[PDB]
Amino acid sequence: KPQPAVPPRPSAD
Amino acid sequence: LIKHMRAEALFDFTGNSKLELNFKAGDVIFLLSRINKDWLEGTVRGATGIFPLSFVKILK
Repeated sequence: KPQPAVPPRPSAD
Repeated sequence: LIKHMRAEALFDFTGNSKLELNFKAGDVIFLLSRINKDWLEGTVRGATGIFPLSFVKILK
Protein backbone atom coordinates (compact mmCIF):
# COMPACT_ATOMS: atom_id res chain seq x y z
CA LYS A 1 0.00 0.00 0.00
CA PRO A 2 1.16 3.55 -0.76
CA GLN A 3 2.51 5.66 2.08
CA PRO A 4 0.06 8.37 3.22
CA ALA A 5 0.96 12.01 2.74
CA VAL A 6 3.13 13.40 5.52
CA PRO A 7 1.30 16.04 7.59
CA PRO A 8 2.77 19.56 7.71
CA ARG A 9 5.79 19.65 10.02
CA PRO A 10 5.58 21.76 13.18
CA SER A 11 7.04 25.24 12.51
CA ALA A 12 7.21 28.90 13.53
CA ASP A 13 7.75 30.71 10.23
CA LEU B 1 7.34 11.06 29.72
CA ILE B 2 4.97 8.33 28.56
CA LYS B 3 5.70 4.85 29.93
CA HIS B 4 4.55 1.43 28.75
CA MET B 5 2.87 2.53 25.52
CA ARG B 6 3.68 1.42 22.01
CA ALA B 7 2.67 1.88 18.42
CA GLU B 8 3.24 -0.31 15.37
CA ALA B 9 4.31 1.29 12.09
CA LEU B 10 1.79 0.80 9.29
CA PHE B 11 4.12 2.17 6.63
CA ASP B 12 7.80 2.98 6.26
CA PHE B 13 8.76 6.51 7.30
CA THR B 14 11.96 8.29 6.30
CA GLY B 15 12.31 11.66 7.94
CA ASN B 16 13.68 14.91 6.62
CA SER B 17 16.16 15.41 9.50
CA LYS B 18 17.57 13.71 12.59
CA LEU B 19 14.79 15.32 14.60
CA GLU B 20 12.47 12.86 12.82
CA LEU B 21 12.32 9.15 13.62
CA ASN B 22 12.93 6.71 10.73
CA PHE B 23 11.25 3.31 10.75
CA LYS B 24 9.91 0.46 8.63
CA ALA B 25 6.38 -0.91 8.40
CA GLY B 26 5.93 -3.43 11.21
CA ASP B 27 8.39 -1.82 13.61
CA VAL B 28 7.25 -1.33 17.22
CA ILE B 29 7.82 2.25 18.39
CA PHE B 30 8.07 3.04 22.11
CA LEU B 31 6.10 6.22 22.75
CA LEU B 32 7.46 9.18 24.68
CA SER B 33 5.31 12.24 24.11
CA ARG B 34 2.77 13.89 21.84
CA ILE B 35 3.92 16.90 19.81
CA ASN B 36 0.62 18.07 18.30
CA LYS B 37 -2.50 16.67 16.64
CA ASP B 38 -0.48 15.12 13.81
CA TRP B 39 2.88 14.23 15.37
CA LEU B 40 4.12 11.95 18.15
CA GLU B 41 7.59 11.47 19.64
CA GLY B 42 9.09 8.05 20.32
CA THR B 43 12.03 5.72 19.99
CA VAL B 44 12.99 2.83 17.74
CA ARG B 45 16.24 1.62 16.16
CA GLY B 46 18.24 3.39 18.86
CA ALA B 47 17.04 6.88 17.94
CA THR B 48 14.51 9.28 19.42
CA GLY B 49 12.48 11.66 17.31
CA ILE B 50 9.13 12.76 15.93
CA PHE B 51 6.90 10.99 13.42
CA PRO B 52 3.36 11.17 12.02
CA LEU B 53 0.49 9.65 13.99
CA SER B 54 -1.08 8.62 10.66
CA PHE B 55 1.80 6.24 9.95
CA VAL B 56 1.16 4.04 12.98
CA LYS B 57 -1.53 2.24 14.94
CA ILE B 58 -1.49 2.37 18.76
CA LEU B 59 -1.05 -1.10 20.29
CA LYS B 60 -3.17 -2.55 23.07
